[PDB]
Amino acid sequence: LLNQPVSWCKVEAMALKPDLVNVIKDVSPPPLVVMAFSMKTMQNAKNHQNEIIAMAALVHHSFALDKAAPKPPFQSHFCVVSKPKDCIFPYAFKEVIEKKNVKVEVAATERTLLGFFLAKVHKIDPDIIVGHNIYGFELEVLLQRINVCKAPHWSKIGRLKRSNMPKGERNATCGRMICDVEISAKELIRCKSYHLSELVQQILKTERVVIPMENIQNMYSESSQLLYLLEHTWKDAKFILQIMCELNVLPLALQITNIAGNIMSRTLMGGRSERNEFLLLHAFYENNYIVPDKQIFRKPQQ
Amino acid sequence: HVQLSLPVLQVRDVLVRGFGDSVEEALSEAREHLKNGTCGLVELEKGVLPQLEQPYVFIKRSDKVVELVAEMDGIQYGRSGITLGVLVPHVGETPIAYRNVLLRK
Amino acid sequence: KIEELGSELKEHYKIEAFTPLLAPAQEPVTLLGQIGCDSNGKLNNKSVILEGDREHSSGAQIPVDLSELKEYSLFPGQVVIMEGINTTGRKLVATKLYEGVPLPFYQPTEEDADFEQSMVLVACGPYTTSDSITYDPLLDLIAVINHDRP
Repeated sequence: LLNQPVSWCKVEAMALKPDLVNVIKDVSPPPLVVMAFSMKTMQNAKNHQNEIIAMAALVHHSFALDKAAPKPPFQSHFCVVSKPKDCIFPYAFKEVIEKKNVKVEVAATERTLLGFFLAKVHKIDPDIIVGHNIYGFELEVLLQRINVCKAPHWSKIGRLKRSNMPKGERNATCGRMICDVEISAKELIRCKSYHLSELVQQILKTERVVIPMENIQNMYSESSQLLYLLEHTWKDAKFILQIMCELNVLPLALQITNIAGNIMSRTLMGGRSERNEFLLLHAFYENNYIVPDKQIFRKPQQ
Repeated sequence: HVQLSLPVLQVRDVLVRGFGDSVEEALSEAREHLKNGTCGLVELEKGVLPQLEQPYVFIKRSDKVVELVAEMDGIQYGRSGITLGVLVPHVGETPIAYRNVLLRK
Repeated sequence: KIEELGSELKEHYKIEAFTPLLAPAQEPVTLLGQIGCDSNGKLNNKSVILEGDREHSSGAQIPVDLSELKEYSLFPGQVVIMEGINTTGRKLVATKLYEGVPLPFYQPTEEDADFEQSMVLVACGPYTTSDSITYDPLLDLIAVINHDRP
C-alpha cells in the first residue's frame, strides 16, 4: 500500500514484480454498476461552438452480466441544465420543476453543470457507462468542453488521476468503460442507417422525434417545451438502455473477451482485428513463438 | 432593495467548489448566480478552507446588507468579525437551513 | 495532385496534422481539399464545397462558408489548406486560409550569364479577319519580322 491515492478507486495495491500475481479461474463474474448518460449540445448562437447544456443519466447499481437484463434497467436518474450564454430560462422554470418534482435539477452555467456531472460520475464510479455516438462526437465534445470550462479534477471521468490533459485514442477515461450502442449494433444487425432514430424504429419498433437545434433558441423561453425536451432526453436514455439491455451487448463482449484474451476496453471501442490480435498473441506465446512488434505508425482514423 | 435567503450547505457534500479560475470572472460569474437564485453558502470554521477550490468568493458585512469580496492569499479576509461564509453554487443537494442577507445595488 | 500539393504545403507551413473532413473537432484544426462549386452553374461565394483526398477524408465532400473569412481568392479545382473550425461535421466555416507557395525559380548557371541581350516576337491568332482568307495580318507580321530582324 502506497501512502497516497494514485487513483479514485477505493482500494490500491502495489506489486514489485509481475510474477507475484497469478490467475484463479473457478469464480463467476460479479455483477457490476452500469450507467446510461445523455447530453445535448447546441451550435452556439454567435459563431460555431458546441454548447453542452443538458445532462441526463440512468443508473442501475447491481447490473447482471451473465443473467437476464434487469427489468427495469434502472432505479434512479437525474438531470441538470443551464443557460449557455443568453438562452434565458423561462419564468418560474425551477418552480414548475419542483411542482412536478420529478428527478431533475438546474444549474446556472456550464462550469457548474460539468462540475456537477463530474462529481456525480465520480460518486457513481460506473463500470459500464453507455451513450450514443461516443466514438467521434460526444466524447470529443465532452473533453473540449471540460477544457474550455477547465473542469476541476478533470481526470475524474476515469478512475485514475492525471493532471495534464492528453492528446488520445483512449487516454481520456482510464478507469471507466465507455459503451457505444451504434457500433455494437453495426457488428450484429443490418440497418438502413445506424442513427439512434432508425435503430430504435428497426429494433425497438418505436419512433423518437428529432428536435432540430435551429428551433430550440426560442424554446429555451418556454418552461413546458423545455421540460418536454428534457423528458425527451430522458426517453432517449431509456431507449438506449433498452436497446443495449435487450441486445445484451455486455455478456456478448464478456464472452468475446474471454475467448480472445484481449482488453474489453478495446473490444467495446471496436475492431475485430484487435480482439483476434490478442487471441493470436496468446496462441503464439503458449506455443512459444515470437510475435512481431506492434506496427509503429498505428493511427487509424475510422 | 433585494432580500435573498441563501441556504447553508455542507463542505463534503458540494459538487461545484469553484466558480472558475480567475479574479475577474468569479466576481461576475458568482453575481450571475445571485440573480438566478442558485447560490448557497458554507459557514466558515476551522479546517473548511482546504476542501474548497481557489478562487474563493466571500460575503462581507458592509454595514442584512452585505457585499462581495474575493480573496486570493487568505491573509486578512476570512479571519475577522465581518466574515459569514463562502458562497458556492447550488446543485440541488439538501441544505441545512437558510441565511437571509441583502444585496446592495 | 491533391496529396502532392498537401504534402508540399504541410512541409512548407510546418503544419501539425490534417484531419478528416467528416471528423468534428471543436478546436480549430486544419483541413485539406480542392475547391468545387456545389451546383453546375457559375461559382457563387456561398455555393462552394470542399472535397479532400481519400487518405484523409475518404474523398468525401462538404460545403464551405466564407462569411467569417476576411480575405480569400477561390476558383474551382485549386488545392486549399483551410484551417477552418468544424465542430459539427456536416458543414465548415472558414476562419483563415493559407496561400500556396510557388515553385522555386529555375537556378541559372554561368553559361546563362554568358548570354547577351535578346528580344522575342510573340503573336496569337486569328491571323485573318472575320470575313477574309487573305491573311492580311499575316502579311503584316511577315513585313514586321523581316524588317525588325528579331
